[PDB]
Amino acid sequence: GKIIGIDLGTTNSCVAIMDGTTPRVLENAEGDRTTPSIIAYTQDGETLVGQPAKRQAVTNPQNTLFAIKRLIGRRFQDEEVQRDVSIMPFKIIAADNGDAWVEVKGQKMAPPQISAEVLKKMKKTAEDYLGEPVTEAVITVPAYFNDAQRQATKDAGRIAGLEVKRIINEPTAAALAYGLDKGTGNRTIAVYDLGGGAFDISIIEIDEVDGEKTFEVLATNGDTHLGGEDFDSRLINYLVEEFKKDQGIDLRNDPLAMQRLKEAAEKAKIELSSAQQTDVNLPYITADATGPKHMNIKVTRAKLESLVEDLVNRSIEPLKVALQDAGLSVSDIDDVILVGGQTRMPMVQKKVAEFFGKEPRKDVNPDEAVAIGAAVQGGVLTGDVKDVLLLDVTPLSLGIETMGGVMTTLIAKNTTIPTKHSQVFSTAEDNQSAVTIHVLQGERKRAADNKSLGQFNLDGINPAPRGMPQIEVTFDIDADGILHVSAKDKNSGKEQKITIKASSGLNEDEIQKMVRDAEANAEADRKFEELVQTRNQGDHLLHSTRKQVESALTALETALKGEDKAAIEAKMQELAQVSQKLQQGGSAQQQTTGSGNRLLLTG
Ligand SMILES: Nc1ncnc2c1ncn2[C@@H]1O[C@H](COP(=O)(O)OP(=O)(O)OP(=O)(O)O)[C@@H](O)[C@H]1O
Ligand SMILES: [Mg+2]
Repeated sequence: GKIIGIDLGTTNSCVAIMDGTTPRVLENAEGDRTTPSIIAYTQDGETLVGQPAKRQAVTNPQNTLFAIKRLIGRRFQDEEVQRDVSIMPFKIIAADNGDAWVEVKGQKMAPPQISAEVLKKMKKTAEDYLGEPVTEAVITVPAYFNDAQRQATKDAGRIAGLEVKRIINEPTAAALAYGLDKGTGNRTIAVYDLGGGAFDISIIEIDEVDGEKTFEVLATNGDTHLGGEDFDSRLINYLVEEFKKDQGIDLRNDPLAMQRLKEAAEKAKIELSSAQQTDVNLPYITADATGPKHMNIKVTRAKLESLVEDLVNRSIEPLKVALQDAGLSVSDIDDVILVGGQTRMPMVQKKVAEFFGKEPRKDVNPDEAVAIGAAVQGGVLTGDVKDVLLLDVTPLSLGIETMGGVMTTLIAKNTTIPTKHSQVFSTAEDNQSAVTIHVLQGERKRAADNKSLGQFNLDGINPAPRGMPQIEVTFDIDADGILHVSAKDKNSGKEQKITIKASSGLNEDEIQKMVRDAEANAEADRKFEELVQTRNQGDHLLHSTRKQVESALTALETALKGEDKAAIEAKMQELAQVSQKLQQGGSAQQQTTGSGNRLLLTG
């Protein structure tokens, strides 16, 4: 069968499919190209999904679940979930394992069983159009999702009876929808995604060589707490302050009124993106001892812009960081893509256009670009789309320099991404206070034959003998392919870190050379590791005795570089007889000859 693309949003979901060569966004059973991400369980035992559920949320607040993406994959005691516990009108509870679950009519349900209801409708939407079963899907997630959030989204898919063939970040999906059928030429794009639940920004390179289009992320970030929800709650606060001032009542203590007020405020926000003024009209919004009370408040676009301007101006500073991290100026960005329903606000479009100096592209639909890109990825997996290349694996092994100029691999070539691997190293010399984490890319055993991706220092290590300190080095490649290298001194807690650009990378011409070069040199590289491993067990023991005095000692400095194992192993036996004939509050003594298997770092 077909592999469908689903944009699984906080607020809205969308299903798309490849129709031979062109993607088509599908209308649900109600004639809508998007479906609200809302699931409701009614008193008479039915499960409503989408617009039918949205329409009755205000009359059935306890049993209508929405914004489950804020909970899926999170622990119940996370502060973000606890803040969420108070404000949401449905019951959020701790599962037996501490996960954040929800409770409806006495049934405890996991967030993925709830999101699966939207996916069952998305699967059904596609099956009605195609006339055959659907079982495979590509589903999108925000770029800030961690490992657990990604697992939970896949889990939701399995419960909906869909096999989730691939997960791809939402900004990457948006670039794929735009990158089919693009006006030819290499372009740099900025994807500005402001949805109901979060802001995410990406800098994405779309290149073209021999008819094949490749997609590479140069930087990505955002703000996980700016979204259409936060625009609403600025308007909500204004209406509360205006009503308190006009009628002396604070609505915040009237749950029935606040549910009505949040929906009225959101529809007003939306309406003011198209009109210059609007009226919020809520009869019987509350009551006190003197009878019913009624709200009728005028909100102009100028007033609205005043309430939320601060949120938009704070979204600009994350773009500058993305440019710093991509090493680019605004002037190198050739196109801007607006994604997300909240970007339809004119102040947002104007404010973004002002930063980049160019008008955002008008042929990318902000509610649909992500789902279409998800459909594109599905078509690549079936082979139906061929001018698309997404690299989901490391092209080359990645590692660090360890004592003796050796490349030590932390993540092997062709490992599926995202992935994360750590290993603990130590210091190479007595009383060494710092180590230089030297990051390398390539297949050779000599560090000097590989590509340097960058380096950094970690300081503050206590004077101690070699091999006694513990330095944890972690390589993390995120799903969008960006490499984060960190180093941590485990006994003190100190940490230093770097991010490594794609530009400091190696190209396909160069990747194929590194692979061809290494196989031809397999025995020679093995020989270098062998004469290193012994060279360094030997300079192991003259550092150990120059410090012990405080002699063929200049003759073993010679016979370390003389590339022979038994040549150093003789200058071992030679100063092993120039030596064989003639406990306080700090580190510990030797007293025996054992050493440890932990690899060593220069610094
Ligand atoms: N016409 C509009 N003008 C301005 N804002 C709008 C408009 N239409 C939708 N919004 C706002 O956009 C938000 C929904 O955006 P969207 O449907 O793209 O979010 P989503 O993809 O579900 O969210 P997320 O990307 O975090 O998962 C809503 O909170 C809504 O208030
Ligand atoms: Mg979205």
